[PDB]
Amino acid sequence: SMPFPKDCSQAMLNGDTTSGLYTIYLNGDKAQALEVFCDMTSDGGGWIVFLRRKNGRENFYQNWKAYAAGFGDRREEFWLGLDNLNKITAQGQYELRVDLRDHGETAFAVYDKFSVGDAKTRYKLKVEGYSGTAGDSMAYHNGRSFSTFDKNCALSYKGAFWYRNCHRVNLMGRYGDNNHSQGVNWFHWKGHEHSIQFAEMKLRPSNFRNL
Ligand SMILES: CN1CCN(c2ccc(C#N)cc2)CC1
Repeated sequence: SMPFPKDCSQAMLNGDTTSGLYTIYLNGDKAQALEVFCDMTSDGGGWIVFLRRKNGRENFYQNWKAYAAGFGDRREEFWLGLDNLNKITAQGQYELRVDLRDHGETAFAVYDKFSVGDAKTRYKLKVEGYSGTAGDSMAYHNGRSFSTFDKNCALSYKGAFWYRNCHRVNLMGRYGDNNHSQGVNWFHWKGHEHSIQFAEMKLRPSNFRNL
């Protein structure tokens, strides 16, 4: 086992094969402990989950400080935090996976390169290298800064995202809201008038597939 695993891929190779809560350590530093939810089953496991939508119990219409810090219940609906995502994605080359499920139908998207810049970049999104079945709805968002109502698409759609003008992905939108562009949308799968029941966004090293 590694003493201070820096992501859920290092925590998994530590033999731990059950999805659930694990401690990771940013940059392998014992003074930068972070509790994460690890999806250890989807496409080989080792994924830090950073967004989960599943039931509408948690409020995603939150401010900049909340999106920077994270909020919610790791075991249920939550957001890991943009500062966490910046620090994790700075550790190496990470890949993004999005898992979607709605009335029994599933789809996914993988982006071979995924990074989130630091606060001085307003947490700029990089997503490149699409594969999957959900349709490439993040391409529209590539290179965009993060937006909350207090730093306007976030206001207009009562969500938060790497908005442009405004979105093809709105996974921090209003739960069960099928009104145009208001809900948990992935446009190139289910359009703007269908709020998706279940969504996860997760990350792991891109080289995990052959390490
Ligand atoms: C006021 N606090 C409430 C709980 N918060 C978090 C942070 C990250 C995750 C994850 N993963 C879940 C909850 C941090 C801020």
